[PDB]
Amino acid sequence: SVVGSLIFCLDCGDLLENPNAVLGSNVECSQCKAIYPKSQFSNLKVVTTTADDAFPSSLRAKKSVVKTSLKKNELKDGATIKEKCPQCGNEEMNYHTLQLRSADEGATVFYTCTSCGYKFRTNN
Amino acid sequence: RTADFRTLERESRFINPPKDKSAFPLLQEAVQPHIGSFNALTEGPDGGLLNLGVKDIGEKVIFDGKPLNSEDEISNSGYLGNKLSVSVEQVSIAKPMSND
Amino acid sequence: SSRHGQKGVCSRKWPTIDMPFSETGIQPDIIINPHAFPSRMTIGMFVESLAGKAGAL
Amino acid sequence: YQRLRHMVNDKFQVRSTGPVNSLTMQPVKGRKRHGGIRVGEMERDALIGHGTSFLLQ
Amino acid sequence: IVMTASAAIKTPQMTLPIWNDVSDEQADTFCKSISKVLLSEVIDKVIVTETTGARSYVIHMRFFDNNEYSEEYDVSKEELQNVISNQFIHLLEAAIVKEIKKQKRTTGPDIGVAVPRLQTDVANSSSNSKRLEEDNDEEQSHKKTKQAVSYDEPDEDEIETMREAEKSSDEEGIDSDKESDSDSEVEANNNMNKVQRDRQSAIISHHRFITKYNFDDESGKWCEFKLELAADTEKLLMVNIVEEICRKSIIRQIPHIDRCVHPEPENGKRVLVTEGVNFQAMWDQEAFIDVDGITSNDVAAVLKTYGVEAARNTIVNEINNVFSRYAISVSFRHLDLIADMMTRQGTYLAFNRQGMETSTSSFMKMSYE
Amino acid sequence: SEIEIESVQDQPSVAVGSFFKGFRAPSDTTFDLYKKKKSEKDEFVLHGENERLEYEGYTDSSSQASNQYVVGLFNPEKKSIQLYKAPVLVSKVVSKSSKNLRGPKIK
Amino acid sequence: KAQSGKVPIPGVKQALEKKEGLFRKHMMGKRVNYAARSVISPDPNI
Amino acid sequence: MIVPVRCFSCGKVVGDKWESYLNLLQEDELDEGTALSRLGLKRYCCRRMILTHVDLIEKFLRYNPLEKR
Amino acid sequence: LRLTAEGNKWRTDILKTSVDTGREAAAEVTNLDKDTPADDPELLKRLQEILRDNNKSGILDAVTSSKVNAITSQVVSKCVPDGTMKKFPCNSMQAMALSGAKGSNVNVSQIMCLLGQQALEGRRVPVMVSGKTLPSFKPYETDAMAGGYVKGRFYSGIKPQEYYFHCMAGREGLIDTAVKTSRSGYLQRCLTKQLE
Amino acid sequence: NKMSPYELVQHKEESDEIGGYFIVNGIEKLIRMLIVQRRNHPMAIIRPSFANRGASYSHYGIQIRSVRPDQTSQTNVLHYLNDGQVTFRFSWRKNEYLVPVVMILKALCHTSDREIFDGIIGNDVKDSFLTDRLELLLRGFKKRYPHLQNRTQVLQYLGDKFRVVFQASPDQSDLEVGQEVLDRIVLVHLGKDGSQDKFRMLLFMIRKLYSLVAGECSPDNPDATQHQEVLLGGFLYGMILKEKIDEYLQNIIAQVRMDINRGMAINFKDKRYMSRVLMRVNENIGSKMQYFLSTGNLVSQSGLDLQQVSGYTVVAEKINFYRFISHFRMVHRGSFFAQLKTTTVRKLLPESWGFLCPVHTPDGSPCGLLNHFAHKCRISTQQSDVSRIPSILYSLGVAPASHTFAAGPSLCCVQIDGKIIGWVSHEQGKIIADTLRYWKVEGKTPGLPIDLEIGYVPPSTRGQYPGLYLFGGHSRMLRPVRYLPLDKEDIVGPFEQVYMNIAVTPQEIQNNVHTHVEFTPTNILSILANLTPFSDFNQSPRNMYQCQMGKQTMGTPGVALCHRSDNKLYRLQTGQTPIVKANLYDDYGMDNFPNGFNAVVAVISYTGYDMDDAMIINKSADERGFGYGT
Amino acid sequence: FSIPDGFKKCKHLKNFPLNGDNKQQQVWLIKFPSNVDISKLKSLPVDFESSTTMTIDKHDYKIMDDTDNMTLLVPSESKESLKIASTAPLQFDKVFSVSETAKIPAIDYSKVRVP
Repeated sequence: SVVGSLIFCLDCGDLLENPNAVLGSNVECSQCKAIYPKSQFSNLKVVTTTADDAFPSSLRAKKSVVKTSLKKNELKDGATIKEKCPQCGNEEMNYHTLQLRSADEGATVFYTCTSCGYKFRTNN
Repeated sequence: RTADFRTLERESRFINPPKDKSAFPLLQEAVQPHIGSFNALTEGPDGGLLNLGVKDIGEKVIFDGKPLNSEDEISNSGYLGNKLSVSVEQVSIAKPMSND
Repeated sequence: SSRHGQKGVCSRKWPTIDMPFSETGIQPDIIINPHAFPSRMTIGMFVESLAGKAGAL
Repeated sequence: YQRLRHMVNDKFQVRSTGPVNSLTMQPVKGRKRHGGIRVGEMERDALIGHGTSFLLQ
Repeated sequence: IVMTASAAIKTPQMTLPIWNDVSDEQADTFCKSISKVLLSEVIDKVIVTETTGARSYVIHMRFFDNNEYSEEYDVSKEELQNVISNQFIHLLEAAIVKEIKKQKRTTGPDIGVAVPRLQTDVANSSSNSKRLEEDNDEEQSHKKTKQAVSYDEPDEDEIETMREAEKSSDEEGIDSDKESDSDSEVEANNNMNKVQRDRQSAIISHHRFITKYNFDDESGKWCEFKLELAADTEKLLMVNIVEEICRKSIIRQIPHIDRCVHPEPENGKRVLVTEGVNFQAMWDQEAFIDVDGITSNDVAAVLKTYGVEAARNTIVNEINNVFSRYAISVSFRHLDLIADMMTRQGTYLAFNRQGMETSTSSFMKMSYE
Repeated sequence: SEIEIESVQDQPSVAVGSFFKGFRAPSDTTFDLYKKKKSEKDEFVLHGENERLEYEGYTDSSSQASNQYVVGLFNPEKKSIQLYKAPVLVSKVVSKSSKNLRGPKIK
Repeated sequence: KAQSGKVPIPGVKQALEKKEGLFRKHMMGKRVNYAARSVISPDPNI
Repeated sequence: MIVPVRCFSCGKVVGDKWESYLNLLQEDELDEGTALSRLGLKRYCCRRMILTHVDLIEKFLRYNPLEKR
Repeated sequence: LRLTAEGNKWRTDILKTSVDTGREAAAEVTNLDKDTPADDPELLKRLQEILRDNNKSGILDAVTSSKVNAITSQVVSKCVPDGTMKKFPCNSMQAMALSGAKGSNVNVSQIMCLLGQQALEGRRVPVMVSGKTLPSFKPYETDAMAGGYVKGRFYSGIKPQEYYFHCMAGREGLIDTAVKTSRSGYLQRCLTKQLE
Repeated sequence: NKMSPYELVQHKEESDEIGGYFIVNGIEKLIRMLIVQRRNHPMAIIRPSFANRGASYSHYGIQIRSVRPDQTSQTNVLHYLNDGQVTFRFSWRKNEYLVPVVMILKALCHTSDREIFDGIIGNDVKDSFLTDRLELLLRGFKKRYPHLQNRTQVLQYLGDKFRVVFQASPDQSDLEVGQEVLDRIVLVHLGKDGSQDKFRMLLFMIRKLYSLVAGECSPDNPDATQHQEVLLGGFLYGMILKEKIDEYLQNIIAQVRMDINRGMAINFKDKRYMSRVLMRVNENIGSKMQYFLSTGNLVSQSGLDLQQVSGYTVVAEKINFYRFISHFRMVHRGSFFAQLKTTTVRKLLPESWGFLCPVHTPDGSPCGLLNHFAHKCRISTQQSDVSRIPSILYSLGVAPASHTFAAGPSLCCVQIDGKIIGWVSHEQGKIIADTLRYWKVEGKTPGLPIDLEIGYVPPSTRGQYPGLYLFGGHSRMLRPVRYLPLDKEDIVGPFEQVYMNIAVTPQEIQNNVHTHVEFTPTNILSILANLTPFSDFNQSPRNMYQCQMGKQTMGTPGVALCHRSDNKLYRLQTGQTPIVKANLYDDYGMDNFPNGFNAVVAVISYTGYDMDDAMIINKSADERGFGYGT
Repeated sequence: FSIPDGFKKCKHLKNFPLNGDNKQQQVWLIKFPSNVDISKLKSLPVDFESSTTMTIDKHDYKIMDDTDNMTLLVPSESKESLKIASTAPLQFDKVFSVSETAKIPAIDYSKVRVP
């Protein structure tokens, strides 16, 4: 029996020896005493492809149907508040929250300016 | 009403502890992970886990260095000796008592 | 500490008479600073304060 | 309200002459022996950074 | 920067200011000329049909379309011919004869012999068996009653790289890391022209196993060759051999530089950012880059190329990036005094045992470590 | 879509082998058919042998308890089947040439 | 640089080289007389 | 433990009203609301001290090391 | 802490416009259009594709985060000076934020308006292997609330689902509590022996 | 044990004495629970420190933790080399031994080489990735070991190489030692007389390996709380106790052999000779078990399957009652994970819903490492009747795993307790999983216990490996939810919970999605995180901090304080109940342990002495007793 | 052979009339759980689709086909001998599977979600 590049016995289910590493036209089983010096199954192909996640590049990402890259200016944090930036008189300023210290310390708020871009630090 | 402190039910329970069954049964369900785990050593099917565990370690054997002194055959030269096989087949934790 | 993580040390055992008395005549046992609340956002304590006074009445 | 078990009763100490060490003749470690406040590696750098040479001496 | 005096920063960069009369289309095309292109990046599929009789491996490569990778990478299809036929197969047939040499020699361990340990660290098997479960109100109770701001093992790899350097001798067991280095001794197409038949003839004659070769020169869409190996050999995972070699075969790499990119400008400075440092190679691109204004963060590269004063000004500029990122404004008078201390020998010394060695007072040295 | 029944048979006449995919024995072979006497859906044992191969098989002690299989025989004219209560012999095949061991310790 | 049960006897060299030892514990980091420490407390009337 | 002698906040004598309050809830079947107002606890700083008492002494008294059992 | 009845009418209506935001962002990222419905099976194939990648799905967690952070700053911009019951001098809550006494305008907004997007490790709420962000949500639920957008506030309460996500963001700062300690201890000693 | 609150009072205990701890030299100590891998289920881990082990090791791998019926573990990792070679790793004493997989598979039962091929390549015969990795595995064995033609001759070989390491006896043949290697190590939750089922599981675990390297299976996260269970207290205590009474049997052998290093007097049928041997062995095992509880140091030359040696037992504190009742509700990931600084294991996950409390974790260094269980989270203690479940799957559409010969992710491998019993489709798999849930909460069918968890995993593009997994064993995590048909109670574990739809309130039950609803949304919290009043109004770091403040209060340790001798006790004199309280305050009976007092509090800045978390107490409140304690 | 005891061997087997003509014959491998008695069932409603609603004695049954190895054995004449059915192995024509099902009820959505 031939399955792929493998060939098996019809008696003991054993894997037959590679039909080109042997002498001329005699392959047999090792558990059974198989009857194949005919070499009737010679030419065997296995068409193998590489994986579809094997060569990652920025050109493959454009072959995806979903969006794989935010653009130059597609990220604007809308979480804005009127915290005055004093270096140009800017009101709109982004924000973001965490709790860095021990849990007997007030919340840590991470600001981000919009127009001048000058950053600010606010503990409490 | 919305809630109630049980201020005559508390006081009748401080004076008179329950004689039949513990109140507050959710407080004994908090340690049922711990007590039931220890209870499985000596209870349940197969006499607990300890009696079921002493048979996974079954035999520790040795031999002697002395012959059988049989007739001159092939089992007389390649012979070790008589063979003990020590084993443990039942383990029993008693209960705390005291002795003198 | 209250049950909301609002811990604090006793700064002073403050005498009785110079301590703000009420229309009812009650003087508080604990004075807590209102500035400890904006940074901590413990609003479970602002609702406990008027749920324990309604429940005491 | 609640009251926490870690209290400030076991904190302070004061040192004026005290017991000393046997090898180096320096003040001894221990709140039990009531001595030995440590001017360590970083507190030396503060006294250099002020420029005061006689507070370091 | 301050400690360890890194000759090898983990992420070195290079800021390339482009001209005023160069345009943004001209600059993004320029980034494509510098950024490295692995041969993996222009391959869609590799279809290996393995057959036997001699083990006749047929490798068919499916590139992307030529109008696509010539936009995305500015790589002509003649350069794919000039990398496959002259670098890829030299790596491919090297990986094969390496893998047949593994086939005869080493194929089986010794069953019953214990291998060494699995998941323990180099020391102590844990951080602390008892103190690692101290909450921050209980661990600040142990760091208030005593002066305990220190750490015995400060737990750093740069401290470990300061613990591991400066080897024993060249007269050691290995003088130059010597080893053996011995014991070697769809479609159905035909009808090439005379050219592609004769290119193939010297390609077969200069490699070991090629025996057939072709390349889609009309569209630049595929490539094809037929490695026909020995008949004695056994099954071999050829697709995993190809996927390694494609991810390593460089099409176009300017050395020490991986990827260039054109970010959004800060305050009118149209600049590029170069993942890697090679000053010598960017000097030959003066038609796009103001070569008198390029800025790195690898201080040991600015020292080697532009002298010790440009290495000094890079120190004050790169300490300031660490503080101005967190909106912390240290003064420049404090940064000038550190950079003048690190370059007091004309070299790039740091604050460590190796920097401290060139010093007058010995009680400073003995008291440090 | 209904199909009637021809007849009902209980007694063991037909069995079904469970071999590897492609077990093609030499057709000069006879099979032993054993049966343990305990008066329910019982556990059956195969045996069969030629000069080169030999094999015994058996039924599953778990899945033959409450899962049962029937072989049916359908006449497309009569639109009705006859039933034969068949087991499954989950069988392996050993090689008569290769049944050797060694010196059973290092000695 | 000698042989040791698990942790051998300290020599005079190894009484000197860490945060502890001599040269950082008792020469840069001495303990002082005429000092005190305590918990601090807030006060707007000083 | 036992009922506090005085109110903590105002200072009105409270410790004589614990055994009276447990009759007003057992005998008269009143609520906690009318049982406090009948005892004269009219400021909520001293209503919360009879209303809220645990009376743990009856749980401590069961452990007598000076008598058998 | 309380908003007035007009201002409490505003934030119900502004947050009524964010029930249809988690799907407009989910259809933008997958490059679908014309407002495909939430349970469209071709969308559910696409959202599973962006569940298995880490360089994707921060794309969805940056589109949808910005697209709901606008609704966050529209509620703040209309309510906290003008929809409050007590105006500035008498409102001691605002007067402790505007003075710089204690707090900020962010703290006042999460009390009176809404908590907002609870963002984890920069991105958003983590998801299971099954496409569910909690066991209460449908797999691949195109919703702001399923992605961790808390529309509740601390004055009125946060629902049990969004109570849980705010417990996740409460912990991710607290792992950066212990790594703070011995960072700059050895760096400063090594400076202060040379520059000494 | 079987004793009344009245009798606990008379016998000098509290009337609600909880137990669950050992008294060791006066100090009350308890065995901490742990988090270990879920038993009997092959995980699909990827890990970067497998290529740090040797050459050509991939990062791919299948890891199974097999427990024996005496709760003793045995972990078997299944590696993947870059050759195409697949190995089999285990740890026997403290060493670590590797063998090729077809040396096990051809020693478990008599295998034709196609039955190895068919067991892995069930169908999908024409998959080029998969039929090539397997002819480097059958070919690479027949090449390397050419003299192994049947089942006994490899057992001869494998028992020869593993003869010295198992300390085997000179009467045992190599197929008696080589059979013992396959009875003591590989897949031991099937045991002796289970060679065919240990063979079906390894062929399942090879497709799971090969479907992981092909990227058809998402890697299972070993922190994701669906792939991990609870090592209980006393279960550990009877795992170490087996190994001490194994050393006792070795010291008898080591004492007799030191009598035949001499030649004194040896007859093994002499009763008085035995007593001479047994009077010399150190047989005080109860001091070796006390020393475990005394220190925490798990010392064993045998080596248990746990990867630390310390901190297994802790001191049960009594600084109040909230400290004490939270030790028994505490779980821990392990002492090995605080060594790291990658903070992935500390992160709160959605799969801990109702099993681990989101709030009640300590601030600081064990933040995320020392979480507590939720309120209604019951841990399994004994296993359940599962010997009737296979007969009920056969009544359903399951073709058995002895006839079918079909593997891979295209089908639904039905397994109970790590034993593959049969194969169905995926559409049949969801019907089988749902009728079993309806036959479970409807308590009519005798063979289904209610604690059986039904872990159906549907197929998905590159998701988790699909199948149908049913667990009934020890030490699982269980919590009740309300099944929406029948309005009954359903017992749901964390492996099930990922693919279910459990609505929170009834008002949020949407049509045709939810099959379950919570009983109460307060069942996902702890005990102590649930007693915070109005806790959905605070910021979340403030609920987590009361859970640390409340443990450290001085309150009531107990009322039997005149019969104890403790190093320190803190006792608040004048406790009060809270006017503002949860209704679970009364169900646990926290009135017996009054932790705190009510205070008339004024939020006011008046004195100037209170800023930066400072507070002002009233002086006359203090003089009249206010939070007084001893 | 028959090394553990009890293994009575079988002698008096019946004849399975597998013809091999060319009306025609089709060899099936239908399945049952053992709870139903095969004599007591009389018809067998069977379809190539799953549309096989059968119900016997208040039990929902479901006949399922699966077209996409098991070898048929037939006795020789009277002695057991069980030789392999073939024409020159025999693959079957159709395989069926009776499966006991249940009706999980529809959620009474009006009662179960109280506002």
